[PDB]
Amino acid sequence: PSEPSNFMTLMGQNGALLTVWALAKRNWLWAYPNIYSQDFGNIRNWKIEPGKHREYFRFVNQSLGTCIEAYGNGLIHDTCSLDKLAQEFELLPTDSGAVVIKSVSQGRCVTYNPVSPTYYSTVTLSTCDGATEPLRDQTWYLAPPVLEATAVN
Amino acid sequence: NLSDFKVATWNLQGSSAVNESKWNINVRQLLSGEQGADILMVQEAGSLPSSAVRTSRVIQHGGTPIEEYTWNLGTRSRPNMVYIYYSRLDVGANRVNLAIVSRRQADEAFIVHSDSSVLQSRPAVGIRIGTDVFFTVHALATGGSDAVSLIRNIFTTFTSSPSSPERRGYSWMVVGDFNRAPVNLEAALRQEPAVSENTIIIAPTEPTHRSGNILDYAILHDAHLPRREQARERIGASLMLNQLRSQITSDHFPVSFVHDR
Amino acid sequence: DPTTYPDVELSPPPRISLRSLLTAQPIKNDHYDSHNYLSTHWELIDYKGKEYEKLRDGGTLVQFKVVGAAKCFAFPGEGTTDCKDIDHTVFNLIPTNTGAFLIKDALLGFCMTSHDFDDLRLEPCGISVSGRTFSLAYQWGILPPFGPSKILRP
Repeated sequence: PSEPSNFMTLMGQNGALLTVWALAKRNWLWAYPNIYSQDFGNIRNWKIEPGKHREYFRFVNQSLGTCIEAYGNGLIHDTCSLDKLAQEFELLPTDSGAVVIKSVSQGRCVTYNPVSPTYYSTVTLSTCDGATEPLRDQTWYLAPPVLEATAVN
Repeated sequence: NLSDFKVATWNLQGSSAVNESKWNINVRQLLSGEQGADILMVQEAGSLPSSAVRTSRVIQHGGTPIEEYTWNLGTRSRPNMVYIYYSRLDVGANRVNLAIVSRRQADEAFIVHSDSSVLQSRPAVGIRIGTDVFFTVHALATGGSDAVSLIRNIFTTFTSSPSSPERRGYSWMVVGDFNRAPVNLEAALRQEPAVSENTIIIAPTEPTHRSGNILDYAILHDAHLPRREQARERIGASLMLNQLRSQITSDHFPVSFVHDR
Repeated sequence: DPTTYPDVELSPPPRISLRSLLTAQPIKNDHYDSHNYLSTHWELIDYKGKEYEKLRDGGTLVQFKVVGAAKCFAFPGEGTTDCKDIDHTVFNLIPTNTGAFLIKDALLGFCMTSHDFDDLRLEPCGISVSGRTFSLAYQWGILPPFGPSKILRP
Protein backbone atom coordinates (compact mmCIF):
# COMPACT_ATOMS: atom_id res chain seq x y z
CA PRO A 1 0.00 0.00 0.00
CA SER A 2 0.86 3.73 0.02
CA GLU A 3 -0.04 4.71 3.55
CA PRO A 4 2.30 2.30 5.47
CA SER A 5 5.38 4.14 4.18
CA ASN A 6 4.14 7.07 6.22
CA PHE A 7 4.71 5.31 9.53
CA MET A 8 7.75 4.23 11.52
CA THR A 9 8.84 3.24 15.01
CA LEU A 10 11.26 5.00 17.31
CA MET A 11 13.38 2.05 18.54
CA GLY A 12 15.69 2.30 21.53
CA GLN A 13 19.03 0.51 21.68
CA ASN A 14 17.17 -2.27 23.49
CA GLY A 15 14.66 -2.76 20.68
CA ALA A 16 12.01 -1.00 22.78
CA LEU A 17 9.56 1.07 20.69
CA LEU A 18 8.21 4.39 22.01
CA THR A 19 4.52 3.68 22.31
CA VAL A 20 1.19 4.76 23.74
CA TRP A 21 0.23 2.42 26.58
CA ALA A 22 -2.96 3.89 28.04
CA LEU A 23 -5.10 4.92 25.05
CA ALA A 24 -6.74 7.77 26.92
CA LYS A 25 -5.23 11.15 26.13
CA ARG A 26 -2.65 12.79 28.37
CA ASN A 27 -1.32 9.48 29.69
CA TRP A 28 2.44 8.79 29.75
CA LEU A 29 4.24 7.10 26.88
CA TRP A 30 6.42 3.99 27.52
CA ALA A 31 8.75 1.76 25.51
CA TYR A 32 7.93 -1.89 24.69
CA PRO A 33 9.73 -4.19 22.25
CA ASN A 34 7.49 -5.64 19.58
CA ILE A 35 8.00 -9.18 20.93
CA TYR A 36 6.23 -8.15 24.19
CA SER A 37 3.56 -5.78 22.77
CA GLN A 38 2.16 -7.66 19.81
CA ASP A 39 -1.38 -7.00 20.96
CA PHE A 40 -0.66 -3.23 21.11
CA GLY A 41 -1.18 -2.84 17.39
CA ASN A 42 -0.59 0.42 15.56
CA ILE A 43 -0.53 2.60 18.64
CA ARG A 44 3.16 1.79 18.44
CA ASN A 45 3.59 3.35 14.98
CA TRP A 46 4.10 7.09 14.40
CA LYS A 47 4.09 9.54 11.52
CA ILE A 48 6.78 12.26 11.67
CA GLU A 49 5.58 15.57 10.25
CA PRO A 50 7.09 19.03 10.18
CA GLY A 51 6.26 21.10 13.24
CA LYS A 52 4.85 24.60 13.20
CA HIS A 53 8.47 25.79 13.08
CA ARG A 54 10.96 24.98 10.29
CA GLU A 55 13.44 22.39 11.58
CA TYR A 56 11.06 20.91 14.20
CA PHE A 57 8.88 17.83 14.01
CA ARG A 58 5.89 16.35 15.78
CA PHE A 59 4.85 12.69 16.05
CA VAL A 60 1.36 11.62 15.12
CA ASN A 61 0.08 8.25 16.31
CA GLN A 62 -0.95 5.95 13.51
CA SER A 63 -3.85 4.44 15.39
CA LEU A 64 -5.07 7.24 17.66
CA GLY A 65 -4.17 10.36 15.70
CA THR A 66 -2.75 11.90 18.86
CA CYS A 67 0.64 13.65 19.12
CA ILE A 68 3.60 13.11 21.45
CA GLU A 69 3.95 16.03 23.86
CA ALA A 70 6.67 16.95 26.34
CA TYR A 71 5.02 17.04 29.73
CA GLY A 72 6.78 17.16 33.06
CA ASN A 73 9.66 14.70 33.21
CA GLY A 74 8.19 12.44 30.57
CA LEU A 75 6.11 12.29 27.42
CA ILE A 76 2.34 12.00 27.05
CA HIS A 77 0.15 11.99 23.99
CA ASP A 78 -2.59 14.57 23.49
CA THR A 79 -4.78 16.21 20.84
CA CYS A 80 -2.64 17.60 18.03
CA SER A 81 -2.22 21.37 17.97
CA LEU A 82 0.40 23.19 15.88
CA ASP A 83 0.44 26.00 18.42
CA LYS A 84 1.49 23.75 21.28
CA LEU A 85 5.28 24.10 21.36
CA ALA A 86 5.55 21.17 23.77
CA GLN A 87 4.55 19.01 20.79
CA GLU A 88 7.56 19.98 18.67
CA PHE A 89 10.85 18.09 18.80
CA GLU A 90 14.32 18.24 17.30
CA LEU A 91 15.83 15.11 15.80
CA LEU A 92 19.56 15.60 16.51
CA PRO A 93 21.95 13.49 14.48
CA THR A 94 24.73 11.56 16.22
CA ASP A 95 28.03 10.23 14.92
CA SER A 96 26.64 6.67 14.80
CA GLY A 97 23.52 7.44 12.76
CA ALA A 98 21.14 7.19 15.73
CA VAL A 99 19.21 10.22 16.87
CA VAL A 100 18.61 12.01 20.13
CA ILE A 101 15.08 13.38 20.48
CA LYS A 102 15.05 16.86 21.95
CA SER A 103 12.02 18.71 23.34
CA VAL A 104 11.82 22.20 21.90
CA SER A 105 9.66 23.46 24.77
CA GLN A 106 11.90 21.92 27.43
CA GLY A 107 15.32 21.64 25.89
CA ARG A 108 15.64 18.16 27.40
CA CYS A 109 16.03 14.84 25.62
CA VAL A 110 13.95 11.69 25.54
CA THR A 111 15.77 9.35 27.95
CA TYR A 112 15.10 5.67 28.71
CA ASN A 113 16.46 2.61 30.47
CA PRO A 114 17.76 0.05 27.99
CA VAL A 115 17.95 -2.44 30.89
CA SER A 116 14.81 -3.42 32.81
CA PRO A 117 13.60 -6.20 35.20
CA THR A 118 10.40 -5.79 33.26
CA TYR A 119 9.48 -6.02 29.57
CA TYR A 120 9.29 -2.22 29.19
CA SER A 121 11.42 0.90 29.50
CA THR A 122 10.34 4.02 31.36
CA VAL A 123 10.53 7.16 29.24
CA THR A 124 11.59 10.47 30.78
CA LEU A 125 13.12 13.84 29.82
CA SER A 126 16.54 15.00 31.03
CA THR A 127 19.78 16.89 30.24
CA CYS A 128 20.87 16.11 26.69
CA ASP A 129 24.24 14.43 27.10
CA GLY A 130 23.88 11.61 24.59
CA ALA A 131 24.43 9.09 27.38
CA THR A 132 24.34 5.43 26.46
CA GLU A 133 24.25 3.51 29.78
CA PRO A 134 22.37 0.34 30.86
CA LEU A 135 19.93 2.38 32.92
CA ARG A 136 20.13 5.73 31.07
CA ASP A 137 20.21 6.01 27.30
CA GLN A 138 19.18 8.83 24.97
CA THR A 139 19.67 7.31 21.52
CA TRP A 140 16.91 5.99 19.25
CA TYR A 141 16.77 4.51 15.80
CA LEU A 142 14.37 5.73 13.11
CA ALA A 143 13.16 2.29 12.08
CA PRO A 144 10.42 0.62 10.04
CA PRO A 145 6.93 0.60 11.56
CA VAL A 146 5.66 -2.58 13.13
CA LEU A 147 3.36 -3.56 10.24
CA GLU A 148 3.23 -6.25 7.59
CA ALA A 149 5.52 -5.30 4.71
CA THR A 150 5.01 -5.84 1.02
CA ALA A 151 8.01 -6.58 -1.18
CA VAL A 152 8.33 -3.97 -3.96
CA ASN A 153 11.10 -5.69 -5.95
CA ASN B 1 7.05 27.63 -8.65
CA LEU B 2 9.92 26.33 -6.53
CA SER B 3 7.79 26.25 -3.36
CA ASP B 4 5.42 23.87 -5.16
CA PHE B 5 8.09 21.16 -5.01
CA LYS B 6 9.54 19.14 -2.15
CA VAL B 7 13.21 19.21 -3.04
CA ALA B 8 15.86 17.17 -1.29
CA THR B 9 19.59 16.56 -1.52
CA TRP B 10 21.90 13.73 -0.51
CA ASN B 11 25.57 13.05 -1.06
CA LEU B 12 25.45 9.28 -1.48
CA GLN B 13 29.26 8.96 -1.25
CA GLY B 14 29.11 6.03 -3.64
CA SER B 15 32.02 3.81 -4.56
CA SER B 16 32.71 0.51 -6.23
CA ALA B 17 32.48 -1.35 -2.89
CA VAL B 18 29.15 0.14 -1.80
CA ASN B 19 26.81 1.86 -4.21
CA GLU B 20 23.68 -0.10 -5.13
CA SER B 21 22.69 -0.77 -1.52
CA LYS B 22 22.74 2.96 -0.78
CA TRP B 23 20.21 3.57 -3.59
CA ASN B 24 17.80 0.90 -2.43
CA ILE B 25 18.17 1.64 1.26
CA ASN B 26 18.29 5.42 1.57
CA VAL B 27 17.34 6.88 -1.80
CA ARG B 28 14.18 4.79 -1.99
CA GLN B 29 13.19 6.09 1.44
CA LEU B 30 13.79 9.76 0.53
CA LEU B 31 11.42 9.42 -2.44
CA SER B 32 8.56 7.61 -0.63
CA GLY B 33 5.58 8.54 1.51
CA GLU B 34 3.51 11.68 1.63
CA GLN B 35 6.67 13.67 2.28
CA GLY B 36 8.77 12.01 -0.41
CA ALA B 37 10.83 14.37 -2.55
CA ASP B 38 9.48 15.56 -5.90
CA ILE B 39 13.06 16.21 -6.95
CA LEU B 40 16.14 14.73 -5.26
CA MET B 41 19.65 15.81 -6.07
CA VAL B 42 22.26 13.06 -5.66
CA GLN B 43 26.04 13.67 -5.48
CA GLU B 44 28.74 11.01 -5.78
CA ALA B 45 25.99 8.79 -7.19
CA GLY B 46 28.37 6.21 -8.61
CA SER B 47 26.21 3.87 -10.71
CA LEU B 48 22.46 4.20 -11.06
CA PRO B 49 20.26 1.43 -9.70
CA SER B 50 20.90 -1.62 -11.88
CA SER B 51 17.21 -1.72 -12.72
CA ALA B 52 17.18 1.84 -14.10
CA VAL B 53 16.59 1.99 -17.87
CA ARG B 54 17.97 4.56 -20.27
CA THR B 55 15.34 6.15 -22.48
CA SER B 56 15.83 7.00 -26.16
CA ARG B 57 15.57 10.73 -25.42
CA VAL B 58 18.73 12.61 -26.31
CA ILE B 59 19.15 15.59 -24.00
CA GLN B 60 22.90 15.96 -24.47
CA HIS B 61 23.79 18.62 -26.99
CA GLY B 62 27.14 19.51 -25.43
CA GLY B 63 30.29 17.70 -24.39
CA THR B 64 29.49 16.99 -20.74
CA PRO B 65 27.30 13.84 -20.47
CA ILE B 66 23.66 13.98 -19.40
CA GLU B 67 21.17 11.15 -19.88
CA GLU B 68 17.63 10.36 -18.94
CA TYR B 69 16.63 7.08 -17.29
CA THR B 70 13.45 5.78 -15.71
CA TRP B 71 13.46 3.77 -12.46
CA ASN B 72 10.56 1.70 -11.17
CA LEU B 73 10.38 1.94 -7.39
CA GLY B 74 7.48 -0.51 -7.38
CA THR B 75 6.58 -3.82 -8.98
CA ARG B 76 6.02 -4.49 -12.67
CA SER B 77 2.30 -4.89 -12.08
CA ARG B 78 2.03 -1.91 -9.77
CA PRO B 79 4.69 0.57 -10.91
CA ASN B 80 5.96 3.59 -9.03
CA MET B 81 8.14 5.64 -11.37
CA VAL B 82 10.70 8.41 -11.26
CA TYR B 83 13.07 9.82 -13.87
CA ILE B 84 16.78 10.05 -13.36
CA TYR B 85 18.94 12.62 -15.08
CA TYR B 86 22.43 11.17 -14.82
CA SER B 87 25.73 12.85 -15.59
CA ARG B 88 28.59 10.33 -15.44
CA LEU B 89 31.47 12.74 -14.78
CA ASP B 90 33.79 10.24 -13.12
CA VAL B 91 35.25 8.43 -16.12
CA GLY B 92 38.22 7.39 -14.02
CA ALA B 93 36.43 5.63 -11.15
CA ASN B 94 32.74 6.18 -11.95
CA ARG B 95 31.87 7.21 -8.40
CA VAL B 96 31.83 11.02 -8.32
CA ASN B 97 28.78 11.31 -10.58
CA LEU B 98 25.81 13.69 -10.32
CA ALA B 99 22.12 12.81 -10.66
CA ILE B 100 18.66 14.34 -10.23
CA VAL B 101 15.74 12.02 -9.51
CA SER B 102 12.36 13.43 -10.54
CA ARG B 103 8.82 12.05 -10.33
CA ARG B 104 8.08 14.35 -13.29
CA GLN B 105 9.83 14.33 -16.67
CA ALA B 106 12.10 17.30 -17.41
CA ASP B 107 11.03 19.70 -20.12
CA GLU B 108 14.68 20.42 -20.66
CA ALA B 109 18.11 19.55 -19.21
CA PHE B 110 21.05 21.88 -18.57
CA ILE B 111 24.78 21.77 -17.78
CA VAL B 112 26.27 25.04 -16.53
CA HIS B 113 30.05 25.44 -16.16
CA SER B 114 32.10 27.58 -13.70
CA ASP B 115 35.59 28.91 -14.46
CA SER B 116 37.08 25.47 -13.71
CA SER B 117 34.48 22.88 -14.74
CA VAL B 118 36.56 22.00 -17.76
CA LEU B 119 39.79 21.95 -15.78
CA GLN B 120 39.29 19.88 -12.60
CA SER B 121 35.96 20.84 -11.02
CA ARG B 122 32.43 19.69 -11.59
CA PRO B 123 29.69 21.59 -13.48
CA ALA B 124 26.08 22.17 -12.35
CA VAL B 125 23.64 19.64 -13.80
CA GLY B 126 20.02 20.72 -13.98
CA ILE B 127 16.54 20.15 -15.39
CA ARG B 128 13.55 22.35 -16.11
CA ILE B 129 9.97 21.54 -15.22
CA GLY B 130 7.81 24.36 -16.59
CA THR B 131 9.19 27.66 -15.36
CA ASP B 132 11.26 26.22 -12.49
CA VAL B 133 14.87 25.11 -12.91
CA PHE B 134 16.62 22.74 -10.48
CA PHE B 135 20.40 22.24 -10.32
CA THR B 136 22.54 19.77 -8.36
CA VAL B 137 26.15 20.65 -7.61
CA HIS B 138 29.17 19.21 -5.79
CA ALA B 139 31.66 22.00 -5.13
CA LEU B 140 35.39 21.38 -4.63
CA ALA B 141 36.20 19.62 -1.38
CA THR B 142 38.68 22.28 -0.39
CA GLY B 143 36.28 24.98 0.71
CA GLY B 144 34.00 24.65 -2.33
CA SER B 145 35.87 27.59 -3.89
CA ASP B 146 34.10 27.11 -7.24
CA ALA B 147 30.63 27.74 -5.73
CA VAL B 148 30.56 31.48 -6.49
CA SER B 149 31.52 31.04 -10.13
CA LEU B 150 28.92 28.25 -10.38
CA ILE B 151 26.05 30.38 -8.91
CA ARG B 152 27.13 33.49 -10.85
CA ASN B 153 27.18 31.58 -14.16
CA ILE B 154 23.70 30.10 -13.58
CA PHE B 155 22.48 33.61 -12.69
CA THR B 156 23.84 35.15 -15.88
CA THR B 157 22.55 32.24 -17.94
CA PHE B 158 18.92 32.60 -16.82
CA THR B 159 18.47 35.90 -15.07
CA SER B 160 20.83 38.70 -16.18
CA SER B 161 21.88 37.63 -19.73
CA PRO B 162 19.32 35.06 -20.90
CA SER B 163 19.35 34.07 -24.55
CA SER B 164 15.54 34.18 -24.62
CA PRO B 165 13.02 36.39 -22.75
CA GLU B 166 11.31 33.41 -21.08
CA ARG B 167 14.43 32.51 -19.08
CA ARG B 168 14.26 35.72 -17.08
CA GLY B 169 10.88 34.47 -15.89
CA TYR B 170 12.30 31.09 -14.77
CA SER B 171 12.91 30.49 -11.08
CA TRP B 172 15.98 28.43 -10.28
CA MET B 173 17.32 26.36 -7.41
CA VAL B 174 20.92 25.20 -6.90
CA VAL B 175 21.01 22.30 -4.44
CA GLY B 176 23.85 20.15 -3.10
CA ASP B 177 27.22 19.88 -1.39
CA PHE B 178 28.74 23.36 -1.33
CA ASN B 179 31.57 22.09 0.84
CA ARG B 180 31.53 25.32 2.82
CA ALA B 181 29.43 26.88 5.54
CA PRO B 182 26.31 28.83 4.39
CA VAL B 183 27.57 32.00 6.09
CA ASN B 184 30.94 31.54 4.35
CA LEU B 185 29.31 31.26 0.94
CA GLU B 186 26.98 34.10 1.83
CA ALA B 187 29.89 36.37 2.68
CA ALA B 188 31.54 35.62 -0.68
CA LEU B 189 28.41 36.26 -2.77
CA ARG B 190 27.97 39.67 -1.15
CA GLN B 191 31.00 40.73 -3.12
CA GLU B 192 28.65 40.70 -6.13
CA PRO B 193 25.40 42.61 -5.30
CA ALA B 194 23.60 41.63 -8.50
CA VAL B 195 23.98 37.92 -7.70
CA SER B 196 23.54 38.37 -3.95
CA GLU B 197 20.35 40.50 -4.14
CA ASN B 198 18.67 38.12 -6.55
CA THR B 199 19.29 35.03 -4.42
CA ILE B 200 18.54 33.58 -1.01
CA ILE B 201 20.61 30.82 0.61
CA ILE B 202 18.40 28.20 2.35
CA ALA B 203 20.22 25.89 4.76
CA PRO B 204 19.62 23.89 7.99
CA THR B 205 21.14 24.89 11.35
CA GLU B 206 21.80 21.24 12.27
CA PRO B 207 24.96 19.52 10.94
CA THR B 208 24.61 17.86 7.52
CA HIS B 209 27.80 15.85 7.78
CA ARG B 210 29.40 13.58 10.41
CA SER B 211 32.07 16.16 11.08
CA GLY B 212 29.33 18.39 12.46
CA ASN B 213 29.62 20.81 9.57
CA ILE B 214 26.70 22.17 7.54
CA LEU B 215 27.72 21.55 3.90
CA ASP B 216 24.55 20.54 2.04
CA TYR B 217 21.95 23.20 1.28
CA ALA B 218 20.38 25.33 -1.45
CA ILE B 219 20.65 28.80 -2.95
CA LEU B 220 17.78 30.08 -5.02
CA HIS B 221 16.31 32.83 -7.11
CA ASP B 222 12.51 33.32 -7.16
CA ALA B 223 11.61 35.14 -10.38
CA HIS B 224 8.44 36.41 -8.71
CA LEU B 225 10.24 38.03 -5.85
CA PRO B 226 11.87 41.44 -6.32
CA ARG B 227 15.57 42.09 -6.11
CA ARG B 228 16.64 42.38 -2.46
CA GLU B 229 13.47 40.51 -1.40
CA GLN B 230 14.29 36.88 -1.99
CA ALA B 231 14.30 36.42 1.80
CA ARG B 232 10.52 36.61 1.57
CA GLU B 233 10.67 33.06 0.24
CA ARG B 234 8.46 30.63 2.14
CA ILE B 235 10.84 27.72 1.67
CA GLY B 236 12.68 26.27 4.63
CA ALA B 237 15.50 23.76 4.83
CA SER B 238 16.01 20.98 7.35
CA LEU B 239 17.50 17.52 7.74
CA MET B 240 15.14 14.96 6.17
CA LEU B 241 15.49 12.40 8.96
CA ASN B 242 11.69 12.09 9.04
CA GLN B 243 12.02 9.96 5.92
CA LEU B 244 14.43 7.34 7.27
CA ARG B 245 13.69 3.75 8.28
CA SER B 246 17.37 2.73 8.23
CA GLN B 247 20.90 3.73 8.97
CA ILE B 248 22.03 6.61 6.72
CA THR B 249 24.58 4.87 4.50
CA SER B 250 26.84 7.92 3.96
CA ASP B 251 28.49 10.58 6.16
CA HIS B 252 26.11 13.15 4.74
CA PHE B 253 22.57 13.62 6.01
CA PRO B 254 19.69 14.14 3.54
CA VAL B 255 18.40 17.73 3.49
CA SER B 256 14.92 18.85 2.40
CA PHE B 257 13.56 22.15 1.17
CA VAL B 258 9.83 22.57 1.48
CA HIS B 259 7.17 25.27 1.61
CA ASP B 260 6.45 26.66 5.09
CA ARG B 261 3.14 25.06 6.13
CA ASP C 1 40.47 4.97 -6.48
CA PRO C 2 41.46 6.17 -10.03
CA THR C 3 38.76 8.82 -9.76
CA THR C 4 38.63 11.82 -12.13
CA TYR C 5 38.22 13.92 -8.95
CA PRO C 6 40.95 13.18 -6.41
CA ASP C 7 39.76 16.08 -4.31
CA VAL C 8 36.88 13.79 -3.29
CA GLU C 9 38.26 11.21 -0.85
CA LEU C 10 36.98 7.63 -1.05
CA SER C 11 34.51 6.70 1.66
CA PRO C 12 34.66 3.46 3.72
CA PRO C 13 31.71 1.05 3.85
CA PRO C 14 28.80 1.97 6.15
CA ARG C 15 28.55 0.55 9.69
CA ILE C 16 25.22 -1.07 10.62
CA SER C 17 23.52 -3.47 13.07
CA LEU C 18 21.17 -5.97 11.45
CA ARG C 19 18.08 -6.49 13.61
CA SER C 20 15.12 -8.79 13.23
CA LEU C 21 12.05 -6.56 13.37
CA LEU C 22 10.16 -9.22 15.35
CA THR C 23 12.65 -9.70 18.21
CA ALA C 24 14.74 -6.53 17.64
CA GLN C 25 17.72 -8.79 18.25
CA PRO C 26 20.92 -7.85 16.40
CA ILE C 27 22.79 -10.40 14.29
CA LYS C 28 26.16 -10.87 16.06
CA ASN C 29 29.64 -11.73 14.84
CA ASP C 30 32.04 -14.09 16.64
CA HIS C 31 34.97 -11.71 16.45
CA TYR C 32 34.30 -9.87 19.70
CA ASP C 33 33.14 -10.87 23.14
CA SER C 34 29.36 -11.08 23.02
CA HIS C 35 29.60 -8.53 25.81
CA ASN C 36 31.36 -6.12 23.49
CA TYR C 37 29.03 -3.87 21.48
CA LEU C 38 31.43 -4.33 18.54
CA SER C 39 29.94 -7.83 18.32
CA THR C 40 26.79 -6.28 16.84
CA HIS C 41 28.60 -4.24 14.16
CA TRP C 42 28.92 -5.08 10.48
CA GLU C 43 30.15 -3.30 7.38
CA LEU C 44 27.67 -3.28 4.54
CA ILE C 45 29.41 -4.10 1.27
CA ASP C 46 27.80 -4.85 -2.08
CA TYR C 47 28.60 -8.09 -3.83
CA LYS C 48 29.81 -7.46 -7.41
CA GLY C 49 29.74 -11.07 -8.57
CA LYS C 50 27.41 -12.45 -11.21
CA GLU C 51 26.93 -16.08 -10.20
CA TYR C 52 23.67 -15.41 -8.32
CA GLU C 53 21.68 -13.59 -11.01
CA LYS C 54 19.01 -16.26 -11.71
CA LEU C 55 17.55 -16.04 -8.22
CA ARG C 56 18.45 -12.43 -7.37
CA ASP C 57 14.75 -11.56 -7.69
CA GLY C 58 15.41 -7.85 -8.17
CA GLY C 59 17.23 -7.59 -4.86
CA THR C 60 20.66 -6.15 -4.05
CA LEU C 61 23.40 -8.74 -3.31
CA VAL C 62 25.51 -7.80 -0.31
CA GLN C 63 27.74 -9.14 2.40
CA PHE C 64 27.96 -8.23 6.08
CA LYS C 65 31.67 -7.96 6.83
CA VAL C 66 33.31 -7.96 10.24
CA VAL C 67 34.83 -4.63 11.09
CA GLY C 68 38.57 -4.90 10.44
CA ALA C 69 38.76 -8.52 9.30
CA ALA C 70 38.26 -10.59 6.15
CA LYS C 71 35.33 -12.44 7.70
CA CYS C 72 31.63 -12.22 6.87
CA PHE C 73 28.37 -13.26 8.47
CA ALA C 74 27.41 -16.80 7.25
CA PHE C 75 24.18 -18.54 7.79
CA PRO C 76 24.60 -21.39 9.92
CA GLY C 77 26.81 -18.96 11.72
CA GLU C 78 28.39 -20.10 14.94
CA GLY C 79 30.21 -17.03 13.84
CA THR C 80 31.67 -15.79 10.63
CA THR C 81 33.53 -17.32 7.70
CA ASP C 82 35.86 -16.34 4.84
CA CYS C 83 34.44 -13.53 2.73
CA LYS C 84 35.76 -15.55 -0.18
CA ASP C 85 33.17 -18.18 0.58
CA ILE C 86 30.42 -16.48 -1.40
CA ASP C 87 27.98 -19.40 -1.39
CA HIS C 88 27.50 -18.90 2.35
CA THR C 89 28.28 -15.20 2.88
CA VAL C 90 26.35 -13.51 0.07
CA PHE C 91 22.89 -12.21 0.89
CA ASN C 92 20.09 -10.48 -1.01
CA LEU C 93 18.35 -7.28 0.13
CA ILE C 94 14.73 -7.04 -1.02
CA PRO C 95 13.03 -3.63 -0.49
CA THR C 96 9.54 -3.17 0.99
CA ASN C 97 6.86 -0.50 1.24
CA THR C 98 7.72 0.14 4.89
CA GLY C 99 11.50 0.52 4.89
CA ALA C 100 12.02 -2.97 6.35
CA PHE C 101 14.00 -5.49 4.35
CA LEU C 102 13.50 -9.10 3.41
CA ILE C 103 16.84 -10.87 3.29
CA LYS C 104 17.46 -13.93 1.17
CA ASP C 105 20.58 -16.01 0.72
CA ALA C 106 22.07 -15.49 -2.73
CA LEU C 107 22.57 -19.18 -3.38
CA LEU C 108 19.18 -20.69 -2.62
CA GLY C 109 16.91 -17.68 -2.74
CA PHE C 110 15.56 -18.67 0.69
CA CYS C 111 14.31 -16.11 3.16
CA MET C 112 16.12 -15.51 6.40
CA THR C 113 13.66 -15.34 9.29
CA SER C 114 13.55 -15.11 13.07
CA HIS C 115 10.46 -16.28 14.91
CA ASP C 116 11.67 -15.77 18.45
CA PHE C 117 14.71 -14.85 20.51
CA ASP C 118 17.82 -16.65 19.25
CA ASP C 119 15.79 -18.16 16.45
CA LEU C 120 17.31 -17.75 13.02
CA ARG C 121 16.35 -19.74 9.93
CA LEU C 122 16.57 -19.97 6.14
CA GLU C 123 13.25 -21.15 4.71
CA PRO C 124 11.86 -21.28 1.15
CA CYS C 125 9.66 -18.26 0.45
CA GLY C 126 8.65 -19.16 -3.07
CA ILE C 127 10.12 -18.29 -6.47
CA SER C 128 9.50 -14.57 -6.03
CA VAL C 129 8.46 -12.26 -3.22
CA SER C 130 7.45 -9.25 -5.37
CA GLY C 131 4.10 -7.83 -4.37
CA ARG C 132 3.66 -10.31 -1.50
CA THR C 133 3.34 -9.07 2.07
CA PHE C 134 5.11 -10.56 5.06
CA SER C 135 4.98 -10.58 8.86
CA LEU C 136 7.71 -9.26 11.14
CA ALA C 137 9.39 -12.68 11.21
CA TYR C 138 10.67 -12.05 7.68
CA GLN C 139 11.56 -8.42 8.25
CA TRP C 140 14.96 -6.95 9.01
CA GLY C 141 16.01 -3.45 9.86
CA ILE C 142 19.39 -2.14 8.66
CA LEU C 143 20.02 0.26 11.52
CA PRO C 144 22.76 2.31 13.22
CA PRO C 145 25.48 0.27 14.94
CA PHE C 146 24.49 -0.59 18.53
CA GLY C 147 26.62 1.13 21.11
CA PRO C 148 27.78 4.61 22.10
CA SER C 149 27.49 7.72 19.97
CA LYS C 150 28.04 11.44 20.25
CA ILE C 151 25.60 14.23 19.39
CA LEU C 152 26.88 16.11 16.35
CA ARG C 153 27.21 19.82 17.09
CA PRO C 154 27.49 22.44 14.26
